[PDB]
Amino acid sequence: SRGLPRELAEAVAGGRVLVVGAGGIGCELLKNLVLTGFSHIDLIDLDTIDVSNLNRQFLFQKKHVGRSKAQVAKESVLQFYPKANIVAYHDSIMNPDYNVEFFRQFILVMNALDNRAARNHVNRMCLAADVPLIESGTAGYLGQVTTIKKGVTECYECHPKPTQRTFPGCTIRNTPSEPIHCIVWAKYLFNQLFGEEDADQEVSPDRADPEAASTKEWAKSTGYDPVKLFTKLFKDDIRYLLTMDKLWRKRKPPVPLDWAEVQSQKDQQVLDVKSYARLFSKSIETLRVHLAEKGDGAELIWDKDDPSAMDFVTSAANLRMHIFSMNMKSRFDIKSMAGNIIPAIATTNAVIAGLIVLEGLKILSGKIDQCRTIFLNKQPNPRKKLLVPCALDPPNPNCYVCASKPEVTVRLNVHKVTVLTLQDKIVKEKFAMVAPDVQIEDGKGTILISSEEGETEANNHKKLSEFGIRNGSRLQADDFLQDYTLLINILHSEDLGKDVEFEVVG
Amino acid sequence: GISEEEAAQYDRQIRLWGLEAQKRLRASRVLLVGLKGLGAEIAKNLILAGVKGLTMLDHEQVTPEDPGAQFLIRTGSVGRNRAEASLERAQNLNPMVDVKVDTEDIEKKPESFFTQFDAVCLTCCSRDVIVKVDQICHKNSIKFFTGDVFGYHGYTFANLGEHEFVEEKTTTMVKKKVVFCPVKEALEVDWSSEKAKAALKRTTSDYFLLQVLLKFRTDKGRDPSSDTYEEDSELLLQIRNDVLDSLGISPDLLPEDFVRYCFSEMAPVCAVVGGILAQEIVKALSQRDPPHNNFFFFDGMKGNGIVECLGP
Ligand SMILES: [Zn+2]
Repeated sequence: SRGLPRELAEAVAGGRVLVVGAGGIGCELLKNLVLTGFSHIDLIDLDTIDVSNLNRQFLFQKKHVGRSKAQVAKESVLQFYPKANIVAYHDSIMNPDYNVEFFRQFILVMNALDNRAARNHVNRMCLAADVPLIESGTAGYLGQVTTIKKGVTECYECHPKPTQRTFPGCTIRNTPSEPIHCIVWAKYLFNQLFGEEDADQEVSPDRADPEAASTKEWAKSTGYDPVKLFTKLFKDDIRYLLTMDKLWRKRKPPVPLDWAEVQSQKDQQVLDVKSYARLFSKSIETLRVHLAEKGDGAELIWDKDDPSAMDFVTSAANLRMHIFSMNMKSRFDIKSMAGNIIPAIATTNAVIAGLIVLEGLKILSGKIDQCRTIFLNKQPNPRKKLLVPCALDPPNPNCYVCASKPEVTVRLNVHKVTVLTLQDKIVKEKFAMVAPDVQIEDGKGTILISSEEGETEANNHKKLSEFGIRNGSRLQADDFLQDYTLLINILHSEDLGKDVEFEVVG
Repeated sequence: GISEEEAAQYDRQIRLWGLEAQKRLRASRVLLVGLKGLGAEIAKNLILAGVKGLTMLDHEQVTPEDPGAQFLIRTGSVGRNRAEASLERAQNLNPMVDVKVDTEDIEKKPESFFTQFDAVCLTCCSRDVIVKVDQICHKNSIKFFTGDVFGYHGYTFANLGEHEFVEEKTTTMVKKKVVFCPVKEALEVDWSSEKAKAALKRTTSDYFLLQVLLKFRTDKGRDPSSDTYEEDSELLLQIRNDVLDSLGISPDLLPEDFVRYCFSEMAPVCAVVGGILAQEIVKALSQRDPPHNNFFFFDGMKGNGIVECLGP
């Protein structure tokens, strides 16, 4: 604290720093920051404390289960060092109130989130503000730390991070071969009944399958009765799968179930078929109480930690798993696949957080030349290095974010894709823009999407071909919140597949 | 047979090292001396790990030279015992771990005191204390660990004797053998051979830095401080000459500017070393992953975490 080079210790005690997220690395980072000398710290996180979090996030206890991770963290740190100017934000970093002017307050920004969408945003905010970003991530025994500064190093999106698997609807509900396909179907099933009605998440058998030739309105008209929804979802929808004989020539598709047939005949233990049908009935009744408190058609956001929500997905995925002759898996085994649970321990977070402040001290010393990317392995490599350091790479000249004039090329069907698909699934989802502004390169500035509310809602249903968009049409996408401008080249293609709406050349 | 309150708490780590290795960890008690900068880090992620009990031992009293260097000590605890002032905070990290506190110094403990501990971790001890305790632990098949922090540098040592663990690759389950050596043999290496000279070039300089600092803690009852830097470096600049030649090694093998990056307890260096050292304690009590044999040297400046084996 006091024992540091005097110019370095002055920059720490006066400089302002930002922590994005109070998760695993978040708690260890606040500690190492305060015990080093950092007194001006801003912490922002939206999640709340869960009983599963207090094994590695020591700033929280069983007393604080339910409260926000940001408010409790500010209270817990003011105990061992009350003279700490810490500002706690119980908000999302994606909120437009945290503009480039807000990010430019800090001399250092450090990431502590797990999802790429928010990390892509914080990456683009720290570039626009030209404030160094220390990106960090943990996974079991492994962890990584790197430094991002505009014009010096490559940004978070200079290289494509590994994307998860996405299975098409024709494979999810018509030919589910892996146990994961039943879990996605159960997560689909929970969304149709007690969640927001999604289009691509249909659980009913698909009739337009290439290998071939409302559910919620019925769910709400049935009264959410467990006995009735069982027979319709597990036998009738399977019998309409038997209507289509073309798929079943290759593999076996038995067998439909029956509530009166199977019910009469430590989460790590795989139960029988008679038990999962009972938890399916129990889940509907418990989720009907969680839905009765809500009003005006309010939905229920699925949570992996929610017992009633977990009991439904586990029982529904296992019953369908037994339906399609697949060997059923356990509840403890499926909770890791349902909610994408990343196993994390306190030691891995502590080691990574210590490396963050060490890299931060080199940034505040002007020693950005000495900054390194550090890998925490599980066993020593042939160089006997458990912590492997390496130099930072220069910015990628072909990145679509931090380059001079980024310019992507999208291949899609112009007469099929709507403008709403362009806004949500293309510009905001794939390209991770928060509040986008898209116009057509044609001299007049044909406005497709506007940042302000509903200025372009009359265009969402319209197809892209209704605006003269053709093969080679150039769209200028702007996210002034991120101070980011992207040019989208349009290529017209009709040979993509009925489950593929677009694709990027790369 | 764990309760339901322990299943939801340790849920994220049971999915990492299994349930059986967690039950082996639940029935373990660890002895930790040197409740300070590094000791507080080790004690934290050990009580969170889920051991049965942790005994924090430290004879030195709270000196007003670590105002925020330790987070287990609330403000204004000068004059109180360092282990007692760290009890209430460490106990709240996990109510299912009875955190015991000892006041008598580690030197005046009989051999029968250590028998109740499945593992012992030393911190801020002189060489003679580290050798004394490791010899006692190796006599009674007790797992021995030690480590310290100096500026941007740090080290961890482990001695488990004949330690059999269980790794797996493919799912599977494989047993292996790893034999450690007492710390006295790892600190005094015969650096005169065709193998010894050839293996010396591949050895990190933090090991000889550890020798110079242990010799400093031996000659004077404290590590070098920032206030005495004015000529604590000159003593360090002469211990490096009067020790490296005693082992028959070139003097400038350890760089000369080392007296500027190993002079205090830096909280980031405590979390890194404390996280690695405590993880070696967890995988040892559970007898699961292969532990590091037998040193681990950290360099916070270059970002190096080198695992050395300098026993034989
Ligand atoms: Zn880039």
